[PDB]
Amino acid sequence: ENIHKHRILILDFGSQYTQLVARRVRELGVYCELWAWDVTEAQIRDFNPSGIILSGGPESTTEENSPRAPQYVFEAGVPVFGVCYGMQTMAMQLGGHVEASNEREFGYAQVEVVNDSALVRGIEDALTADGKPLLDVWMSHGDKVTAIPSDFITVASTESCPFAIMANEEKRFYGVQFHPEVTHTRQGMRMLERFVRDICQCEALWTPAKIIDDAVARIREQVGDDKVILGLSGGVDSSVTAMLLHRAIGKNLTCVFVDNGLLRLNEAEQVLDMFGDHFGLNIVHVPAEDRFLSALAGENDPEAKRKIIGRVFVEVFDEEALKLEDVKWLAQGTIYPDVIEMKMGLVEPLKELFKDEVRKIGLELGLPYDMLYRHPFPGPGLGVRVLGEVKKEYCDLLRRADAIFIEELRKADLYDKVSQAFTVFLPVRSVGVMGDGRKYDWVVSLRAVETIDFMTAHWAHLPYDFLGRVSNRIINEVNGISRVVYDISGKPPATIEWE
Amino acid sequence: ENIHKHRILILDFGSQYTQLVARRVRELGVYCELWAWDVTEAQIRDFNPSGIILSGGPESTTEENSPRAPQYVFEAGVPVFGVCYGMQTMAMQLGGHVEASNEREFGYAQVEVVNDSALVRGIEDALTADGKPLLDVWMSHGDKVTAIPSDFITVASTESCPFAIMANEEKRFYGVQFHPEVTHTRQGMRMLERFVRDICQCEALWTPAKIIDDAVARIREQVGDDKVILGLSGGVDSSVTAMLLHRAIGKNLTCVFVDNGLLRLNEAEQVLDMFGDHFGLNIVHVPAEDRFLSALAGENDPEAKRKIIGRVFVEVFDEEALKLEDVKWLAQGTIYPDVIESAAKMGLVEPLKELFKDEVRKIGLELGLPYDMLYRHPFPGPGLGVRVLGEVKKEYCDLLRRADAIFIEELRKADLYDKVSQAFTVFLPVRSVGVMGDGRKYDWVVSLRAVETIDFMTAHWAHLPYDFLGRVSNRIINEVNGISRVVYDISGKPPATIEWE
Amino acid sequence: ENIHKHRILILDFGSQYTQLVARRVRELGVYCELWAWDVTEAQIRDFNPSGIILSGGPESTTEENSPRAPQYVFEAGVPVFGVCYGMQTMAMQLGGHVEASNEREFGYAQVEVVNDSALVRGIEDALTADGKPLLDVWMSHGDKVTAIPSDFITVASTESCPFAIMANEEKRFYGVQFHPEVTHTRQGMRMLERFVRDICQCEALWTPAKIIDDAVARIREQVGDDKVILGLSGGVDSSVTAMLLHRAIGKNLTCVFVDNGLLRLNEAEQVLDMFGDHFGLNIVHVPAEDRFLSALAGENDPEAKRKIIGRVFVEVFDEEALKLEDVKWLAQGTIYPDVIESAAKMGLVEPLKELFKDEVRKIGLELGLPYDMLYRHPFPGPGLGVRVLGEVKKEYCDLLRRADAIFIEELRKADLYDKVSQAFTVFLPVRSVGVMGDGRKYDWVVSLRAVETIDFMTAHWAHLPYDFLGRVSNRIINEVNGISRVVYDISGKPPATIEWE
Amino acid sequence: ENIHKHRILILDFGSQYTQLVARRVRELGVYCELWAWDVTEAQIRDFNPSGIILSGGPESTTEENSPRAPQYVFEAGVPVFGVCYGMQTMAMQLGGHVEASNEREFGYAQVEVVNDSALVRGIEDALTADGKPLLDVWMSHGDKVTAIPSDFITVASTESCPFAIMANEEKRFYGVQFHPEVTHTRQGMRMLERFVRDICQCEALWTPAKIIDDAVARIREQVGDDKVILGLSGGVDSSVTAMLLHRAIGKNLTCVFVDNGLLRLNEAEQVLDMFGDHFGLNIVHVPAEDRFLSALAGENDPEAKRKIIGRVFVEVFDEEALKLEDVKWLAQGTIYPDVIEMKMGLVEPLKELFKDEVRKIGLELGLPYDMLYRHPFPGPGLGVRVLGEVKKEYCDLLRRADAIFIEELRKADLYDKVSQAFTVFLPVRSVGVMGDGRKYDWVVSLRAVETIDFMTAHWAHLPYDFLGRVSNRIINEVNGISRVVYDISGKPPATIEWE
Ligand SMILES: Nc1ncnc2c1ncn2[C@@H]1O[C@H](COP(=O)(O)O)[C@@H](O)[C@H]1O
Ligand SMILES: Nc1ncnc2c1ncn2[C@@H]1O[C@H](COP(=O)(O)O)[C@@H](O)[C@H]1O
Ligand SMILES: [Mg+2]
Ligand SMILES: [Mg+2]
Repeated sequence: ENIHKHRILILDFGSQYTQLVARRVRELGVYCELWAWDVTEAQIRDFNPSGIILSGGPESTTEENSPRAPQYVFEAGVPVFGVCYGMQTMAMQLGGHVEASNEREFGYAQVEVVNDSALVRGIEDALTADGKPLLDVWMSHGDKVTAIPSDFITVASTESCPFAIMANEEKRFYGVQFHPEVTHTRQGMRMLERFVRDICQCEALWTPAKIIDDAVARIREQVGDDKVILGLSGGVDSSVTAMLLHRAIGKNLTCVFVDNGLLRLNEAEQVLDMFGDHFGLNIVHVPAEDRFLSALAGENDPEAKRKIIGRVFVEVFDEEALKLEDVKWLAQGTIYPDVIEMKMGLVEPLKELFKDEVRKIGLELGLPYDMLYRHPFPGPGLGVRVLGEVKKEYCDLLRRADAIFIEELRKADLYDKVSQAFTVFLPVRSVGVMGDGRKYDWVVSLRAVETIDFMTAHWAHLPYDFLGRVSNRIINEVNGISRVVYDISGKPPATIEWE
Repeated sequence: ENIHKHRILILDFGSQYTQLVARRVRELGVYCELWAWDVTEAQIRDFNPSGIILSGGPESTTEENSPRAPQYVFEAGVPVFGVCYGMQTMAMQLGGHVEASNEREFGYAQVEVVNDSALVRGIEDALTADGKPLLDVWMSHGDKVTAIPSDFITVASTESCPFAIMANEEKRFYGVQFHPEVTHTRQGMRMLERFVRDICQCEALWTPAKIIDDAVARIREQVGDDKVILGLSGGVDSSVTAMLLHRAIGKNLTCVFVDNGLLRLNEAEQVLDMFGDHFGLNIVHVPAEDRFLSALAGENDPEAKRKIIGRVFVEVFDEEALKLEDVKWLAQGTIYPDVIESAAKMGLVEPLKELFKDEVRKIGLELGLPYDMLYRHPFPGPGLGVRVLGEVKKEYCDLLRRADAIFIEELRKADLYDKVSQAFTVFLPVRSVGVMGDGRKYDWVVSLRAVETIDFMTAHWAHLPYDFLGRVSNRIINEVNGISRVVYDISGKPPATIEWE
Repeated sequence: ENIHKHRILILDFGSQYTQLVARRVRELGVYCELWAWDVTEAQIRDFNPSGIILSGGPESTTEENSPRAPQYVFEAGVPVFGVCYGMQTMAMQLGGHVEASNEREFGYAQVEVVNDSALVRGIEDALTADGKPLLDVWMSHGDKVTAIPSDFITVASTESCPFAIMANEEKRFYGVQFHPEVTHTRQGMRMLERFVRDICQCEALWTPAKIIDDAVARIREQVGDDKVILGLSGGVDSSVTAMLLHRAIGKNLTCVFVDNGLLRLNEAEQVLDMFGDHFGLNIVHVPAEDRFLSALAGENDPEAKRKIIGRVFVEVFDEEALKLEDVKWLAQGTIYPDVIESAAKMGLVEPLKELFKDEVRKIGLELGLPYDMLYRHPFPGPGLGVRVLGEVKKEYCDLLRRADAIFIEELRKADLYDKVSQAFTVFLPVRSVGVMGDGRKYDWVVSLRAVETIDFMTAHWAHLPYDFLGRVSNRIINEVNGISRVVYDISGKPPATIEWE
Repeated sequence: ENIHKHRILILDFGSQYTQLVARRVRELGVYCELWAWDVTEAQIRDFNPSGIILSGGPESTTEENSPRAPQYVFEAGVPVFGVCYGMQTMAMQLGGHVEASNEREFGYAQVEVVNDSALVRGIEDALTADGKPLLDVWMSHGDKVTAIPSDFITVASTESCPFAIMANEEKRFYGVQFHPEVTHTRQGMRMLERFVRDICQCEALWTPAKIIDDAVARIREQVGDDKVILGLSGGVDSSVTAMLLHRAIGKNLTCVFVDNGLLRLNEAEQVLDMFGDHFGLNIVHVPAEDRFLSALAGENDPEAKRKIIGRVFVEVFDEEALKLEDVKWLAQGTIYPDVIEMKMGLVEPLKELFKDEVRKIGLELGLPYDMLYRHPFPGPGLGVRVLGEVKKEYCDLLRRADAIFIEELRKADLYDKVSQAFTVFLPVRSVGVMGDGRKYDWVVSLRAVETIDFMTAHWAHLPYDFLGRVSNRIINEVNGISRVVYDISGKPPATIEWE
């Protein structure tokens, strides 16, 4: 009945969708872990998985140096699901044949189900002209599975792929050549569920409410009646951590909030108000705007500024951490993605969770929706949003302008449309407004992206009229700003942030 | 395990969203019934609700004979949740005072939580300047509630609405002046869940899987070993009914499928093949195209065409029912909304009578049906009989099937199919200079029709992308021999109707 | 000054732009005529041109007995300007060479000027670092000119075309492989002007004002004091003819306006009131709606309908004519293109026989006619008779006549009228359901047709804005009792036509 | 022949359209001058106008000290034509009644001709249902004319404006409440032609060819055989001035071209090659890049930079003037709008001309179309386009980056779609090309506006496709640039240029 009882082991062969697969299983209410393919029978059997999923991977199975699944995987006695590369490698290691091809395929297709299988019985999206089941899927196949292991049957086929789905109903081995984890596969979720809950027989115990109970229980057994310290950044991870700890150990939790004077408009106030006033947490608020600024004085180098900011934060925190008596633990908002890729113990209650799961438990814990589902803010904050040397004047101008930008983005039902959106301050002067009495004022640049790939972002084609409303506002109401420009650079060639 | 044990009762005061409240509760996994507000205590006691919800309504509690909830509602000893008007009448009937108002608020607002309540505890959408809780809601208040009953407390307020949420935690009576059932209320579902699951303590047993098992058990007990007949139209309700009846009684089910020559391209083949060959259902196939067409020969009045098609259908179905022996029951795909509306030799088996259409589709999926068939835009009863203007002729019917097929194929490829409530083609018996190739001096015309239905009285013509429109237009004229021109319906509802006949 | 004195002769080799060449010369204020390439030295000598232009053409000089310019063209002693094929025939006839090739070219290019010429001197769109003038031109060449006559020089060149402009300055022979008559050649009008005004030494005497004075003179000379009759149709040619004659002979002119009941909203009265009340012309108004509709009753075929309307008009007009005494002349609004095309009891007066349509419009304005009437998109001769598909009934005419007025009013009200080539409404003889407020169920349908002409063979259905369309259909259905629905034609040309029938 | 014999006097009451009115009169082939309304009778008399036009103006005849046409205007014996406020003050001053209104009308309307007038006889755009004459006009109704002088007749009316056109055929006074100079008024031009040519009896002698002859004759009369010096900039006005002077005095003209180092890519070469070789002009080339940069070094204030550049140019030019023997005249390309807005005499051949007229005569004199119709280039060049300190290094990077921008615009057929288009150099750095490129390069901004009024310019909504294409070119091609941004600031609140 422990929520980790039934679990899925997912072996990563390098696909870009592997974390997506793991996240989907979590969404279905089943715990799972994601490991690299190069493991041992020892590890695997130590884990004791209810079922194993082999992901996709860019490499070719026809290669001599190409990755394979540990033979124990197929000997463990639990269902296995191969996705693309996982399906190819499954064929290889079991008797099938595969040969390479220069041109690869990746896109929507409709496959026809020609045989009954536990995995897809009753799951059909469309019908052929003669009433045969078709599944709309998101294909992905490089190598050519020319033959499958003798034990298997052909479950589904399509023009560009005769073995679109293969299965061994007795051994419970299934392989597909499309991605069920991508929404393009219309009934993909339903296929993953079929395997995880029906075939592997896992109950849906991994739900936000149960995750919270388990976390609280664990924090209690680890920390007992000891005191814990935690740095509150105002961000998502540390905020949810603060709530979990507050729930588990109450008055033994002390939080430290360092105000470096590099945060957004009203950010410091809202953080202390919500946490200290509304929730009643004990917060040590350090007003260090001066300490950070004086340490940044005359520094134009971005590498340098970041280092300075990071160093001074540790000095301030360590100082405070030393003023507290009987503190035996440091709490941290570490999340699973981080794990995947004085002398105080370390408490990390979010360690097994994906960002999306953290938002869900955050809500259940009573945190505001808007704070949890907002765009990320860098660690150095406005320290890198201000090009060159950082002065208070600039930061004050910047947060006012960025506030207006964000206000209008949410108001224009556009905030959820962009992956990230910020304002950069340009240390240059141009002809200004007739009210400020300033001939020349400072300049700012808006930056909205659409991170298509983890390494490839697109510059947001924000509506012209929208941009014009924004531009007018920032120049009119934010005294000290003459004009506004918009970043029309993608990644590549440019980077998302300027520094 | 009785999936109907925990149940919610929803009294309708006339709100446009009442059925929507009922569907959210079914989505949450709890059985519920929707009734008119004018009921008796005896009826409520019979139902024995685990909780009660008083919907919104266009009326005013200040009016002399305005609707009111039966008083037993507040004496049943179960939780009560009043939405908008249901909140206003709860105030009035328990000691509060409402004030009449002509100007009414209906739109997005942020209310500030100022007191604790089991209803909204832990639910926050944003923060005020001092970090106090805010909820993003879809407000709706006509008259001005000026005083809540003495035993209640203000849970949340707003500028124009002093008492946005009121509660009597001891009695478990809550009233909100906004609609949690609409998506504009960011955490509305969570609030409905708080009420149905936590406060009313209802288990969530009303799921697609258990609903099927329940339906089957009921079918087996009511029909036993009798033979049952069903008219298979290929539509959603009859298709799901067929699958449920099949699972329950197997071989004792006989489906009668009548091909009236007014269905779409390959529709009759797909139905016959999927049902008979794929699923193994016992189907009596009646090829009746000629019989329907002859009957429609020379009829121009659409009012008459409708009457004819319906008339010939009953004849045919009856003729077939008479050829079968020992058939004691007639199965029908009647759904809950048909019953609610009707509330406003052979016995009858109605397996879907308690379900809303979205639930029917969910169970259809579980039963193995194709997604595209279940989520297909509605198709009129007399089919293409009302899609072909005036006299229906086989020639016109086959041309229309061809053009319609292209129009739908393209909509799907373009990810536009689900962007419209309905989309079809109408055949116009008018001449347009023929296409060089077809060899005719003149060919026919078809009109594309696509709308976004706002409500059952308002629908807007879809602003489909010009390139898409030119692509379809081109394909139809070039591919369907016999059609030389394509037009697009730019008439909305009102003043025009969705269908042309 | 005789405005016909200095004139240009244009030989037509079959280009779609030949009339455009002629129109541009007219715009430069010089009289010109367009003849077939197959003429004699004798005919050319009688005309005595100050210059000669050889137009483009789809044929090939390499083919046996292909078109050639009369050799007198190159011996006349006047400048000659050959355009595309005309330049190729120039090269072939004077000692150059052309290689056949089916790989044609029709598009934008920049030619580089490598030598001085009276034709391009001081005319350039840009310069090259090299120091050479550049001309942005609309190229067009199929066959490949491999050699120019030994006495010619290469004036300009481009990658794909080494001899883009050739010339013999002494003889004043010039040839280009681009069309300067199309606006795509930025400096084209400028080149044509250098040739016409500077090289051929032709002063600009052919202007609207002077054309009017010349026409009036010629009319008074021909008709003298006789009486003239003219049928007023409401169109451009007869209207300008009317005003011209009114100015020439005043009271001696009698106009006959036959009211066939097939005109637009308020048209017949505007004609009568403007020409009668405002300009004071003698107008015999002949009511003939009933005569036309009776003769149109039961007629469905478009070709038949066209024949009927034309027949009845001749009948009505001739009857009214015999009723008149002393009339010895019938005035007609024949324009130059009618004559050009034709090239393949009482006298006839035709004051517009030398003018192109755009010249007729310019003189109309000078004569005081309304701009909108003159620059109006084309209206068919049989009018509504063909816009009302099927049998022409008065009820239908009056319905179309109203729906169209609104469509047009809205186009103009939205400054969209000038953005389309043609725009009109078609009456569909099919009914539709819907009019809620009226309580009326089945009414007629109309189709809106708006296109953008790209070429004589190709036209695009206009991408008119959605809200403009919604506005129009809304007004139409609501303001025209009898119309329940409005559709919009989304058929391009090809595969479809502009007019329906 | 005297092409100045017949001329129209135009009195400006402050409308943005007044200059457009003068231009229309020149287009019709008649000479005219634009003056401010506040002149005396002696001045008007000295001008001896053939006709007088009274323009619009934002004011209202109702305010006490409101602009009034000088009384003589109505007593000169020549026709008078009032437009909008010009009509209003005409009504007022001659006896009609007008009355203030808070709101003002500006849009399309149709006015019905109710009476015959020399101004509108034979001019009609549409017909009423009764076949009565209508004119489609661009209505601009400010105050309300509630009455007209006793000797005037209503010529046209509209519901919302009873006195759309008023006339006194006897005295030849006409007033309209719409703008004939705008194309929205269908036959507006024919109305102006009717006034200027028929009613005023003015011949159309003000033509490009006749103006050229008149100019050459005046230059010769003013200069004789004296030598003339002219600064050749490569811009439209100096180029047309040089060609005029070349035609008038040949070899006696020496053009001095100063390369200040703040010019565009290959501009210097282009000017010399074109005017020197192609047109055969005597050019004195002055390479002064180092003299300008040294004087610009260190300086960062734009007001200071423009001043330095102007100073050093006079220094360089004067030095050369002194080196030349027998130079008695300095020729300048001053044009009419400028006027409306060892020592030697001035020769200003283009002083009476508007910019569009200068262009038509330029084409006549053989200059290329694209150079005559190119967007304006600031006298300070890249000096005010390289923000802050100007370094050759920055100007060099900018030319390449701007060359690509204009190259792309011309191709996409967008160049003639905007009034101005340039690139600005921002002295701020950003992260550069990944892997093999530079880590920290500079940033540049694109700027493209569509001028709506002299003090009003909208930022061009350039296509997203185009903007992306350009950003890419500049970044990867221009070595030293890493980010391209687009100025989204209209005017107001911002200016067109940055310095
Ligand atoms: N302003 C701050 N005050 C206190 N702790 C902070 C602050 N900023 C960052 N931290 C801590 O640094 C951790 C990492 O932040 P991030 O850089 O967003 O991953 C947060 O989870 C906090 O525990
Ligand atoms: N309704 C009519 N009444 C009088 N004359 C007409 C009428 N329709 C056509 N005509 C005459 O026939 C000529 C042919 O014009 P259309 O057929 O419109 O090109 C017109 O210019 C008139 O001279
Ligand atoms: Mg005609
Ligand atoms: Mg200048």
